[PDB]
Amino acid sequence: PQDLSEALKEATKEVHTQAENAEFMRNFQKGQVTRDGFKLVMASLYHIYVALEEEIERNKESPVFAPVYFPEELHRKAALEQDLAFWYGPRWQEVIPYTPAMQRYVKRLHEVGRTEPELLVAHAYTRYLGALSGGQVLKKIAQKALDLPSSGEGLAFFTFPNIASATKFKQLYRSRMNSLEMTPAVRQRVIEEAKTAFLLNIQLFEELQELLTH
Ligand code: HEM
Repeated sequence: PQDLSEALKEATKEVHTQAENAEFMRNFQKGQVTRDGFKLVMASLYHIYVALEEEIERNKESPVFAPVYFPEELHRKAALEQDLAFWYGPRWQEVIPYTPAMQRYVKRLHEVGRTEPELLVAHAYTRYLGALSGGQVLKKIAQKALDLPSSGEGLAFFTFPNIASATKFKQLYRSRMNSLEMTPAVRQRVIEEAKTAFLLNIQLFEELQELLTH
């Protein structure tokens, strides 16, 4: 399509469904998520967002990313740190897993941020817009399956405190993406990078499912 935002949505519709169809995610949607499974997901998110946000900070002034730089509204690292301390305890940093599939994703994020910054928007799009769109759905399913105590911690990741209206912000974020100027060749690679992001997620889901079925 014309607008990059619409192009991305349309181009990733298929892989998004593939993600929804992933065995690990099928069970999650069926409400069959376990505490051990959720912990692995949260650990994965921590590594992914740490890498993504390190690269965003590196390229925040670049014309290829500046337009979609919203640190206060979107940063998730601090929220995940809070959540992991709850899920894995005070020594979470020493015990959280960092698996090969998580590493593959992190490696690509750093590769992009350091050598193909123009493609970082694809990763920011897939992570942030995804979390902002289906985050509520996924969160509701989680808490109603995890039967968490009432300790007031563990799911901060699912709440963006600095965004008053998700609908308003999503429109703003899409507008900024559409403001980005890139050659057709680059735009093609951004679209492809977005699909790659989903694929990295899917391979991660396959790995986590394998680790949990022993
Ligand atoms: C358990 C599986 C998942 C569910 C149930 C889910 C659910 C949703 C929902 C309800 C939407 C809103 C669609 C709309 O705006 O009308 C959405 C959008 C989106 N999701 Fe997911 N999602 C899942 C997994 C993922 C994954 C793995 C990623 C990231 C790799 C992701 C990335 C996105 C993106 C980028 C959008 C934004 C679409 C747009 O451009 O408007 N989702 N998701």
